[PDB]
Amino acid sequence: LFWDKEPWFWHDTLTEQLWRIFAGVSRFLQSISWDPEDFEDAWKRKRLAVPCKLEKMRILAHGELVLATAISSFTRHVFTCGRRGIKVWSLTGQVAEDRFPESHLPIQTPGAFLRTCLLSSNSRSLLTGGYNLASVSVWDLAAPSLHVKEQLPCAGLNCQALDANLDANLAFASFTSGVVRIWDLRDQSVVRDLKGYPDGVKSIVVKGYNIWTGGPDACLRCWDQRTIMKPLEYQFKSQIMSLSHSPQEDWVLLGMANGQQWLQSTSGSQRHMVGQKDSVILSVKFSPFGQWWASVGMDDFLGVYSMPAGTKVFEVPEMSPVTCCDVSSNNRLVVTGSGEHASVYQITY
Amino acid sequence: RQLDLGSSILTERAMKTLCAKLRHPTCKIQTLMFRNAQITPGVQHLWRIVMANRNLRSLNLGGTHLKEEDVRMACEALKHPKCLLESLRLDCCGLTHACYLKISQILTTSPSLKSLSLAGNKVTDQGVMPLSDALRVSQCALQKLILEDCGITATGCQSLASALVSNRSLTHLCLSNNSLGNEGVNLLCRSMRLPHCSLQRLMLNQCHLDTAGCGFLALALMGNSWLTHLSLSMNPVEDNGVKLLCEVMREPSCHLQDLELVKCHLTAACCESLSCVISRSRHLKSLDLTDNALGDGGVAALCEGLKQKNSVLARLGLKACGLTSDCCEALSLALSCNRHLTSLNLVQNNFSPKGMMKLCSAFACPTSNLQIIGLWKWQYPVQIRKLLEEVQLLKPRVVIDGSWHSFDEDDRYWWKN
Amino acid sequence: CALQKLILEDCGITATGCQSLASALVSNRSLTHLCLSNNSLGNEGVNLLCRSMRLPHCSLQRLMLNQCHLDTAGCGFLALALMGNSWLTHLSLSMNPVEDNGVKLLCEVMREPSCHLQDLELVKCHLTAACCESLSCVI
Amino acid sequence: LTFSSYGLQWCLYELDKEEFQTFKELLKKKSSESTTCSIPQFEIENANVECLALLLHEYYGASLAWATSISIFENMNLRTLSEKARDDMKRHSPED
Repeated sequence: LFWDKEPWFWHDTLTEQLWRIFAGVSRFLQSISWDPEDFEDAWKRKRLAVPCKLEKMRILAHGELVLATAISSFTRHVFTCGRRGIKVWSLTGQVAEDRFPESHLPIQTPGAFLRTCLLSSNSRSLLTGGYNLASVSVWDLAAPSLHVKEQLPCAGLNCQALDANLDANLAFASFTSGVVRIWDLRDQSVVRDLKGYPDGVKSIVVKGYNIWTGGPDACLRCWDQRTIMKPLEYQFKSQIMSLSHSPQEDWVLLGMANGQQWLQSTSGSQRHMVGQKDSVILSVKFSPFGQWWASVGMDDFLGVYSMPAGTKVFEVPEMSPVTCCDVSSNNRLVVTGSGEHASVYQITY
Repeated sequence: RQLDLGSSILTERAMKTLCAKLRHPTCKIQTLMFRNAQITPGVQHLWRIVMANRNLRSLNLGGTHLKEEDVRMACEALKHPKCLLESLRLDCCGLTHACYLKISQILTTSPSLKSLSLAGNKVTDQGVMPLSDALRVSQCALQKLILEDCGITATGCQSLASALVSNRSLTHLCLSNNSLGNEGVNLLCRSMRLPHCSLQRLMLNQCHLDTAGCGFLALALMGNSWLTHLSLSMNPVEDNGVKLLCEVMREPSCHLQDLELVKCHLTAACCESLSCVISRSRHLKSLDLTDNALGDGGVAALCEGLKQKNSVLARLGLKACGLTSDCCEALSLALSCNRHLTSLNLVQNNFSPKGMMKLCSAFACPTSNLQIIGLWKWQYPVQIRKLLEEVQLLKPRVVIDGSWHSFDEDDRYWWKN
Repeated sequence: CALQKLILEDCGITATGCQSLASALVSNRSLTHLCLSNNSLGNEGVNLLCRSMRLPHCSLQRLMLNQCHLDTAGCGFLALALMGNSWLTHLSLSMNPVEDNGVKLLCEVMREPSCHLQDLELVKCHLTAACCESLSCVI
Repeated sequence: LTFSSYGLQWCLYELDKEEFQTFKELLKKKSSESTTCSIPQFEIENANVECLALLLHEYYGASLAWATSISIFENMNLRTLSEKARDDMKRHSPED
């Protein structure tokens, strides 16, 4: 949109000409393609190939700073999050830039915000929570009208990260008081509670019977639900900004806020460099097929990297610093958010 | 001329109706394609048109399932004296031994068919021997042959060696993704050392080669002047193998023109040898080095090579080699000096803005004439984009497209498949 | 120069010495024997000797290379040079970590009628059954 | 009956042509090893995705067909489609 000198559609020209006449006074941008057959990309001379292309295809205007983004692919929507509420967009129509959301989700309570969001892997629930709020709410997206179906009680606590695991019906949370709780969606009763670190944990990731967390103290810990044993501590040099766990193999990918990335394996304590940058990374996300990962930073650049060794395929520039990203489940679409806008790209290989 | 089906679920009635309108002599379509479609119920209807129509030239199948009766019908249809079909391509049809026997018989009997491809079929050595026996006869009119994922072994290699020494007609052969090994390489090399061999292009990819296989090929390469192309990609041929090939190719008698090798675990020493070859040789016209950690030293060596005015290298291939600023400066200087290089490629590298400035300035020089360049415009800040557009304005013939294989001849990629 | 034999045992010469001696060998036409023992000439020195011996006017009859840290690469170079030359009659490569592959290469070059190698002694080359089969065919 | 088969077909309509053939081959091997219930081979080879799912339900059984398909999905190294199938089974299979 901005990158081109001017974005234009095929019918735009005819409409402009007819308007000019009435008042008496590649080149053509394309729309996203959904069907899998129409991709028609020849074999290089469901898949594990490494992508080799990008192109912007829309911009989304929210009106205020953007803190978290999510992209559903089973349904086409997208979710943006700001201090005053959440806005739901759509991607079906064709427009250069969007201004009329699909629905607004406001909160009326003095000194009440939101700071985080998270979507279920089935695209059926949406966790929301923030400062000075009564509880963590879950929205029922499968229903013909948005409405909270449950509440997770919490008093005098601020949530700074969320997560879930639908196989066992467990919902997780992290609070600024260094307290990590749990719940059960059947009964909504706290099952356990892990505490002892006032610095707290900025990011938590759940997979199987382990819970990996990290924070400003520059340490990574592992907890197990079954027992009450103490965690396993790993030592690093800088702070940790985000984590993601490969779905295929045993690796944990994180950013160190000094332009470095490291991989950690559960089986044994092994590490190795996979990238270097002059900026500070603010997020890292893993592809649904574990062959590549995306990384959005602070020095106005979006990067894509290759899993086997860590070499970078390419990157795209932007105007404002980015703070979030999210890769679709199709492995095709990747969303990012900077400033007061949320843009959409496409991947072809 | 050309008709294709990118995807479809054809009914038997549908394919019958389509073929009915193609048996008419007024039709003028040369090519066909059904690889991605699903046309299995009506495949039998496809043979009548090739038997009848005279202007049909090519036919491409794929992914379908063929029964013995269908292959017998294909043989009979090919056996009509009136057919002029000059290409066939069977794929993953899951044929049977009797099918290979029938195919060999039609190959020896049919004079029109000048090509054949069998990729993804399970063709064991028992399927290699009948074909070699058909090839031995002096009437065979085959000129190309593709065998992918056939999983042949040394016995197939010696069968092919005997056929090749006996035969005098075949020109292109591709044996890729097979576990031949050093012994098969050696057998083929022995068969090829004779001066009467008439092979012009052979490629062996993923063949589990090693240093010894490269030594055997180099040894059999000396004293030959017909073979013109070769490609050994995705094999752990270390620096030493490339060194042996360079030693063989440094002679004035060799006639090798194109040589590509990807993912071979290369380094700077091979680059020194290849720079010597480029500076001295007089028939090499292409080269490829991808996914190799050539680095600054390697690129500097190749630059010292291409600085020479004698070199006749046409196209060069660099990618994912891990470059930087100083090497890009050196490459820019060399491109300023050279005058024969036309094509080029640089992607999956990390250039600093100063380096990109250097590269555009070098592309600006009137002396150099590069008709293709491989780069991504949008991957850079606006300053760089407008600079590259300015360069594009001068010399309107220049083309800057990141995706290489543009303006590349059709044969290079149509032969392989 | 009127030299016919030259023994240089444990001299510790390098690749540059290889280039010097090989050029001198090519220029000369009197030398017939040469022993270069216990020197880490390596595969690059083997290559320089290979090139200097590739010429058809070379008329040296005997050369030996003991304890030179050879490998399969130098064996490939020697196999390449040996082909097409009928004057060199003796050779030896002892106590080197040559493998099955190097012996196979030497057998392949020697199996043809035009080769005139007469003596070949090798000790401690990590051989196996395959080398035996190849040497049986050669014999 | 139809309710679960619908979700199963939608599970098998994400499969590519080559993936579809590989699935058919694995199923044929499993059936041949099986003696409790025999499935003809020509019918398997001639069937499309919808016919495949309907027949797989018809011979094997709802829960068993879902389990077999999930296992084969895992064998082909298809994880995500397996999880989708498991969840949609949780939501489609009636309580028993």
